[PDB]
Amino acid sequence: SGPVPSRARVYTDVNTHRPREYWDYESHVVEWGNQDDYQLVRKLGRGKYSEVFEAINITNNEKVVVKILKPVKKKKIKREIKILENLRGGPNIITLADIVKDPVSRTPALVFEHVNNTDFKQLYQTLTDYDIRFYMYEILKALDYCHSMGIMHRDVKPHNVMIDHEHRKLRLIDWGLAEFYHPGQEYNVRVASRYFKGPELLVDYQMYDYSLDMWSLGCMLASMIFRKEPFFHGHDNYDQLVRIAKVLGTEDLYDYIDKYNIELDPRFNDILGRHSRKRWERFVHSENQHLVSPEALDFLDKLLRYDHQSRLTAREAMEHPYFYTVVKD
Ligand SMILES: Cc1ccc(N/C=C2\C(=O)CCc3c2oc2c(Cl)c(Cl)c(O)cc32)cc1
Repeated sequence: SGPVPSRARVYTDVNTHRPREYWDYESHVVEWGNQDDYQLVRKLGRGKYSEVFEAINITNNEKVVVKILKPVKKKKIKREIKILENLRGGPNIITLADIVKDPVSRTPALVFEHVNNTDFKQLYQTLTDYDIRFYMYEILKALDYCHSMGIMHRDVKPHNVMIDHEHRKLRLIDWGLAEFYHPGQEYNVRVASRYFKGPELLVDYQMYDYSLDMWSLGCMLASMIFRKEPFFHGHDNYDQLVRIAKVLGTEDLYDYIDKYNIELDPRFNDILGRHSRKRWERFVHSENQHLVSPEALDFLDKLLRYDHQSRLTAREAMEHPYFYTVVKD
């Protein structure tokens, strides 16, 4: 009969109550700036869909970041632009400051506020228990905001969380995979980085929602408090689900696919095995025990669940006792 449908348990119908133009990004008209306002300083990184540069606004000597988009699809470029404009001003959302036409690539170049980011490989080795809770709360503010605005990020990972640790500033970046949530819509499962893909993606269940980001966030939390980055270190997309199953167990995985009438890829028949769920104390050792608390493990347990409908929402996560000790603004 096919898979059972699913829908978000929060912010379900936010987009159908909005003007069509809010989410119909294919009809958006880009307002262009002057590309010669910015001088490229150095390349910061390259990805599948863009190259990113540190730059200077030569009109005021202000440092910015320029993201030159690769030619991809008028849809995906307009999608990222529309989402960045819809979310601009939200808590810990990276601010899109300008859009110009790059003369070399002949594609849009997005100009962002500059964040003096600490490399996450280096930064995660120094985070205290309080820092992890503090920055997790800051990420949750960004996630609840974009979810409340009908948008899922779909690429939550350490690389996409810029942190100025000297000034304790955090920004959620790279909205190139973000998408508007429409109930009943089937989405491409080829999103997120492998280590942060939710089980819904790994079992090819397309009717997912905001809760995908909360799984990715749980993967980040596990890597931080246990000091193992990434936590689920699969060699490919299939081994990725096996890695998750060796921790969460196979019985809850089969209950998950049974509930949604999902059929597993038969390739898993010879590699999945039979695994009990593990208690989190197995991953606690003398080198990370100062980052682990009963509150942290309860919170992690409520994020890392196979059933996307059972995971904490971002708002619910901010209510968790794990954050009782964090001073809020
Ligand atoms: C490989 C690859 C693909 C896509 C992306 N997209 C990056 C960014 C944005 O989408 C938001 C702005 C922003 C981006 O990267 C930044 C970095 Cl690295 C620093 Cl340091 C910063 O201050 C700001 C940003 C980056 C890298």
